[PDB]
Amino acid sequence: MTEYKLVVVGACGVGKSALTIQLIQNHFVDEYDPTIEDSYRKQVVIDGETSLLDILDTAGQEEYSAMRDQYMRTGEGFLLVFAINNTKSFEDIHHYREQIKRVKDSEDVPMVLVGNKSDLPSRTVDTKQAQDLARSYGIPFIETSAKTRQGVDDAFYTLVREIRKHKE
Ligand SMILES: *CCC(=O)N1CC2(CC(n3nc(-c4ccc5c(cnn5C)c4)c(-c4c(Cl)c(C)cc5[nH]ncc45)c3C)C2)C1
Ligand SMILES: Nc1nc2c(ncn2[C@@H]2O[C@H](COP(=O)(O)OP(=O)(O)O)[C@@H](O)[C@H]2O)c(=O)[nH]1
Ligand SMILES: [Mg+2]
Ligand SMILES: [Mg+2]
Repeated sequence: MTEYKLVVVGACGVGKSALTIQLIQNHFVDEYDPTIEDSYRKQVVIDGETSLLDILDTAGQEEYSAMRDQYMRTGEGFLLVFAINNTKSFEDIHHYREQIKRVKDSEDVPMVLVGNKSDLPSRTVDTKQAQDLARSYGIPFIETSAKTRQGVDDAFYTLVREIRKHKE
């Protein structure tokens, strides 16, 4: 059984922990401690093929670390998470993709743009804007809500589809 290292990235408060805990434990966490960075395991079946996922939920300081370059380099696929009600989190997506590409020698890294908090009626990032950003990067765009669980499996499963294609 093939095992992949997934890394969830994005600005503080976008719902990285809430998305991950929904996928793993099937419940929505409000106010999860933003200093906790931890890895989770999950066996999934996608398109009739089993994969073991090792998901790293990034947290801690928004600072550079050679140690953090080392574990990001081991990542096979990345979720680029922003919140549809926070324009700054969306503008940050460019920096996250640039950062991942740097640590991985400019490889065409499997990534999926995730537009979280889709359950909120306080949108500031247009769907067209996020689709056009994913289009120029050549990656899928998935709209999620960690609160309602809408698109949670879609986001991680689509990243696994991208990793499978890249690995071919
Ligand atoms: C509220 C807590 C939380 O959820 N956080 C998510 C983060 C921001 C994440 N993050 N920041 C960087 C980063 C920050 C500054 C910086 C670099 C490089 N140079 N500078 C000044 C990177 C990273 C980061 C990434 Cl994405 C990668 C691929 C490699 C790397 N090496 N060192 C840092 C990083 C991340 C994940 C953490 C706070
Ligand atoms: N309404 C709504 N709230 C979310 C969603 N995802 C996360 N949140 C909330 O946003 C805040 C930050 O979430 P968290 O998972 O800690 O973000 P992280 O800092 O990126 O790990 C918390 O109050 C969460 O309950 C979502 O899809 N919808
Ligand atoms: Mg967190
Ligand atoms: Mg420090």
